[PDB]
Order: sequence, then structure tokens, then C-alpha cells
Amino acid sequence: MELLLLSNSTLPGKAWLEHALPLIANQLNGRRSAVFIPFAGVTQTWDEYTDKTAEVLAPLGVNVTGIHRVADPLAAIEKAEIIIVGGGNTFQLLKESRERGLLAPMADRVKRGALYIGWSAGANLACPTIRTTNDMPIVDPNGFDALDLFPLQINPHFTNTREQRIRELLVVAPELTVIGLPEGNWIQVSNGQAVLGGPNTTWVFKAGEEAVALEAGHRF
Repeated sequence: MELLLLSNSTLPGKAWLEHALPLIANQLNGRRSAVFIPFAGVTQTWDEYTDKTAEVLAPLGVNVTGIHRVADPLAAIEKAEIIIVGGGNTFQLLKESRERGLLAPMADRVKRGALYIGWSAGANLACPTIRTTNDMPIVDPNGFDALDLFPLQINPHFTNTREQRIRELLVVAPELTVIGLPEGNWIQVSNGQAVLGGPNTTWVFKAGEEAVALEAGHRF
């Protein structure tokens, strides 16, 4: 499988997705057709959310269509080469994806070879559940299970308290590995390898285990 899981969309003083572009270009391998899943977004229209993405990705050879702007979103996902899931509120992203019947189709399509790109809430969505979001529960998504494409739990926007909240999750779910993925960092899953990248310190939390700092290039 091919995933790019970004903690966040925009580095300080940089353009939205700028740090992601070389990573995407390296991973596309000729893919062009993309669907954008805008449903995490709340305060911006989805329509407008889809254009920013198309703007910066069109030069990379990516044709982005918003899944809210196509007549048959299930078929759009089934035919897409790339699934792009933006940031915003993770609960609303999951609620809409579930209610619209798109969650299993997106997972199936990535399993069948599509590239998945997600940042923020879209990185959460790739995991088994959304239990490690920082977001407020503004809507009930009717289940916390998510795409289950990446087997570890990501806590994006990580900064430490946050470790104590993660430690409570590890009491109720002691089998989990939680990755505190700071802004600026990402996990790129490609050609059979999950690789950490970015300049800030990443942490991993497991039950009963002291926090472990992970270096850029670490392989999960």
C-alpha cells in the first residue's frame, strides 16, 4: 500500500501543502485522477476547500475532483487513482464518510492500489480508529472505527497533558501503539515500508513503556 500521512497541511511561513509536494511527487508514480474528501472542513465551504488542493496539485499531474461535486461518489472512489483527505474536525469527517457509505469504498480502493494522502484529520482517518484525535466531539460519527489502513494510532499536531491523555487510552486499550506526530512531520508508506519523516521529534507511546523518541527515517 501507498499512503502519505501528514501531521498538518502548512509549515510556518510556507504555503499550504508546500512541504508535502516533493513527497507526493515522489510517490505518485504516474497517477492522475484524484478525489478530494472535504468533509472534515467546517468553517470553510467544501467547494472552496477542493480548489486550494487542485491548485497546488494540478502541476504535479493530479486532477482533483471534490467528492461532494460528483454525481456518483461511490463510483468516483472506485475509479480514482488517488484519495485525498483534508484536515478539519475528525468526528465530522468520519460521520460524513460513514453516513455517505464511502468509508469501506475508500479503504477498498487504497487496498487495490490507490495512493492515499491525508493530513491532520485525514491522517487520523487512515488508522484503525479515531481514538487519538485532539478534536472536540462536535458530531457523533456512529462508531470510532476508521479506514484501518495503517495499523498504528496517530496523534497528529503532537505536543506535550497530551501524554497523560494518551496514557489513559493505553489503560483502556493496552494493545495500542500511539504515535505522537508533531507538526512538520509525516509517515510515508510505500513499497512495503512505513517511514517517518520531518524535522521535529516524534514520540511513540505503548502501555507500560516510557515514551520513545523516533528519528527521521525510522521504519515502523
